[PDB]
Amino acid sequence: SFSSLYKTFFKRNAVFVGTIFAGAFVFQTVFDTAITSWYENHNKGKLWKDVKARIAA
Amino acid sequence: VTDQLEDLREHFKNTEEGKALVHHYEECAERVKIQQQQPGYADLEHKEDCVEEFFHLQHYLDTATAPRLFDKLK
Amino acid sequence: MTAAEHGLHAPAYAWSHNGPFETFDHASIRRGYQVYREVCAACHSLDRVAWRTLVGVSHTNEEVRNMAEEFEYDDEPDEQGNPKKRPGKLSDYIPGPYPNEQAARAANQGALPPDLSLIVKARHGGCDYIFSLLTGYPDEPPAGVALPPGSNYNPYFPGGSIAMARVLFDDMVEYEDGTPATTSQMAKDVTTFLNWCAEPEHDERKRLGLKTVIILSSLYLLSIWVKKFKWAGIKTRKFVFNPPKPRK
Amino acid sequence: CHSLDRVAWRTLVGVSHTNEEVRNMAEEFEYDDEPDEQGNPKKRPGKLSDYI
Amino acid sequence: LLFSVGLFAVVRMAGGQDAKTMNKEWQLKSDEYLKSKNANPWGGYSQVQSK
Amino acid sequence: STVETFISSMTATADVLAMAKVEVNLAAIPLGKNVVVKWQGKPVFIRHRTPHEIQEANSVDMSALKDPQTDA
Amino acid sequence: GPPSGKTYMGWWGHMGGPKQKGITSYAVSPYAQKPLQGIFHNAVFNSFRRFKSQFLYVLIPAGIYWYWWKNGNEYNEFLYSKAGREELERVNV
Ligand SMILES: CCCCCCCCCCCCCCCCCC(=O)O[C@@H](COC(=O)CCCCCCCCCCCCCCC)COP(=O)(O)OC[C@H](O)CO
Ligand code: HEM
Repeated sequence: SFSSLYKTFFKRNAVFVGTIFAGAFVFQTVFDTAITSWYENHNKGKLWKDVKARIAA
Repeated sequence: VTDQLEDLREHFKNTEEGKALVHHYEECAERVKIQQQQPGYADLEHKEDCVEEFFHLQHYLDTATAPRLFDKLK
Repeated sequence: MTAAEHGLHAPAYAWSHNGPFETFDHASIRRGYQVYREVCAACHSLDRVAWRTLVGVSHTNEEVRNMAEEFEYDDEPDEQGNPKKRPGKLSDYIPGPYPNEQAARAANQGALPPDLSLIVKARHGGCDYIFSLLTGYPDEPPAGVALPPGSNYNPYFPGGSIAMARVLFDDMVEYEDGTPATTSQMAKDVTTFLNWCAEPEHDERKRLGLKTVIILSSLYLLSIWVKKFKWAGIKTRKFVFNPPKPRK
Repeated sequence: CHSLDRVAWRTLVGVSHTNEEVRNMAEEFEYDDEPDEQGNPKKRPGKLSDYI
Repeated sequence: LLFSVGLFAVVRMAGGQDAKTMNKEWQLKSDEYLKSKNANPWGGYSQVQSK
Repeated sequence: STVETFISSMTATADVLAMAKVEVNLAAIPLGKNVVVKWQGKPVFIRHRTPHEIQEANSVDMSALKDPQTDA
Repeated sequence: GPPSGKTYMGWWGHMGGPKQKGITSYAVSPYAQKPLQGIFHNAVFNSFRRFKSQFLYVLIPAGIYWYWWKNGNEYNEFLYSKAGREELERVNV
């Protein structure tokens, strides 16, 4: 299934470092966002986001 | 109604009284302190007491069952 | 040693802030602040933390500034050098009735009030230790023990006597609900607030720790695979010994 | 008119004034030092550790 | 089995919250109401299920 | 000479060489309570010994003590 | 560069070990293998075999010292319980 389209992508070395670092940055950003979202939605009421509405009349 | 921990203590000691076995130490403390509580000499500082270990074991045993009934309304 | 003053260990209670995937229940810290300030104001100091961490987790924007305006903080003297009085700031520290320490030891009828900013970790046990100390003391000492005149009793606390005035009577808290007037609710509120003051980073610490353990677990498994991979060519090589021909 | 309030007092002994006069007139200036149990400020003239 | 548990987890996550009532405290109140009077069979054992 | 000069530079300076003085009132100390006061880097015990405790202090066998020291 | 001191082991080409002949090795690339071909068999059978082999030298001292510590603990607990006013005075002499 590993066609020439995917085979060609495994030969660049001078430029691959920059794009791999950018991909690592994007992955860490999305991972941080996902973990923050899961920590948010695993606990409701205790957190300070909804106490504003709880005290609201 | 304005009684949560004390009510739990009441119920737990009622369950204990269903098989009451430590208040024999209460009565032995009563007889020790009704018969051996009048030293008129002031050179005594070591009054023997069948209470301290009794109280420690009683509170430990009854409070071992305490951490339950989480009706702490907020 | 002797268990009489060694202190029997309190049982491990169940809290909202003892676990791996938890946060502070800081919907009650807004209530713990009130329960502390209403009764413990002229009793202790707590003067170690500032008000910049009291915004966004217990009060939103305005009541902190109302409290700052409420009290006088002994401003700098004017061009004449005379003393004055000024409203407080939002970056100051929680004040106390005593000037620095003098008015405490004079009125306590005994010892000094320890700084509550660190008492949570100042004793063995932890969150449940203060709960047990403030709950387990009876109103009457054990039979045969005659405490010094003017001193109370507490069996859980090693020492068997403290200068604490047992100000824990209920029925006079009543914020806006039916929650108060029972010892358990205020005890939980005060212990959670004291834990937060001793460590105002629990939520952030646990989030960063979760991210760190996830990334290190991934890296550890990755290193396992790669070590088992590139050592495969050296962990399987076989040796065969053929005796040489007999001629030196 | 000018400060010179940067040195301690133990450096003026045995240089110009011997020991008697500097320490004797070390009781001619109040300093608002430590209070009593009630907290009332107490002014007693300073000692060797006191600066100018 | 791993595919089963993973797909169940992801579909449960995609389902979202669908219960505004019946928390732990609701069950505690119901069990206390049921097991306080009316000839309780040794006080029952109706523990709260889970979160 | 150089080592001695360096050591003397490292050793105690002028201000630490001054000893502090403090006074403690004995009127307010309770009979059955212990008072500890810090003096010049180390604490100092101040305890109101009971009359019974004085007898125990002065009636300690010397043979049980490695260093002979009496209460007086 | 002067030569270093006389040591049994050195650098490549002069290990210092005995000269040997008749030894043949047979390696093969990790690419042409399964990197975890036998992890389960190892971690079960070989782990249990090694545990059984070492099960004759480790637990005995731990058990005897555990008994010593527990006996000391029982003696301490029994001494300061309904015996401190008659038994503890005749042990501190
Ligand atoms: C209930 C606990 C769950 C933990 C989940 C996270 C950890 C998962 C670990 C991998 C899955 C378990 C697989 C079954 C056990 C494998 C143990 C073992 O011996 O396998 C390899 C272990 O792989 C390692 O290299 C492990 C390094 C161990 C480091 C020192 C010991 C620390 C404790 C290890 C176990 C606990 C790890 C997590 C601790 C929190 C082989 O050893 P080796 O690669 O050194 O090769 C030696 C030889 O060829 C034997 O075949
Ligand atoms: C308002 C309610 C109060 C609370 C929640 C409180 C809390 C505490 C706590 C946690 C301790 C230390 C406990 C431990 O050893 O870890 C303590 C000790 C102490 N408190 Fe309070 N306290 C209160 C009221 C008071 C009051 C009214 C006074 C008197 C003015 C006082 C004076 C003291 C003193 C002197 C100590 C130290 C005792 C010692 O050194 O032996 N406290 N308090």
